[PDB]
Amino acid sequence: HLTMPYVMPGDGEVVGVGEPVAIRFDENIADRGAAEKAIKITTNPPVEGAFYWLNNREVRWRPEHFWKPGTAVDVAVNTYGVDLGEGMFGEDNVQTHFTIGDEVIATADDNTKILTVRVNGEVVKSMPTSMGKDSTPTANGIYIVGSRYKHIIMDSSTYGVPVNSPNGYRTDVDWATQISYSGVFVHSAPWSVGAQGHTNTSHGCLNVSPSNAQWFYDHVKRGDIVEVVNTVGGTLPGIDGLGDWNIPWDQWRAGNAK
Repeated sequence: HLTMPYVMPGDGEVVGVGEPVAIRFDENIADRGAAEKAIKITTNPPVEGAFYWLNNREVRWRPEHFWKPGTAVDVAVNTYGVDLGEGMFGEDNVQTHFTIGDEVIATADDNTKILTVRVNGEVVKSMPTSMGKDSTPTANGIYIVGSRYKHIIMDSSTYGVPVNSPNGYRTDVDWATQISYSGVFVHSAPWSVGAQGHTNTSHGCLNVSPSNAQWFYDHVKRGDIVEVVNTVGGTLPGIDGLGDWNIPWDQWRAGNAK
């Protein structure tokens, strides 16, 4: 009858200007209202924010606009003794403190096939890219940078596409930075260096050169932003997991506490 909340980002972490507060419970939350009420978020400098639920176990909090660099955020999840619906109570209280680093926004424009990385508004890298081919396009929208891996395999069956099927793959990649839960990454793609900056050839991933992918791995952090524009795809869903900013503020603010 007890649920434990888990908070992200981590205590003491430095994250980019797109990082939402995430509170995930290990059980379904029958009373979203009570859960929201038990969560106290303080910012310095102070900024307005609001809760939106991604699913029945995880709520997000963010401002209307990207964080200001240098902002300190304090999260207190006070669920001990709170009925979070239908006799489910907090196992414990949780606190986290984190801070916002530099503004890092990397824009991938399908018209130019360049991923340009801007730090506090200035261009620091211009990276030729090859994005999703027309039949398997990269969605447009604002993606929040998640985890990074020096080497992993991306396997399409994770996303319900069989490896043996036309859009299927089971691909070893170096220097992979995850930017959607739907399985978009920025990663090293020696195999598309010819096409980078010219033609889209991937299943959705942002292919860049090995040196550029390594740079991105080394310099871009959780919470930084990749914005994709002008592709033939749709828009990354607001409830992707890293797609929070694609929900307009009016709708986000209104919430879904129901």
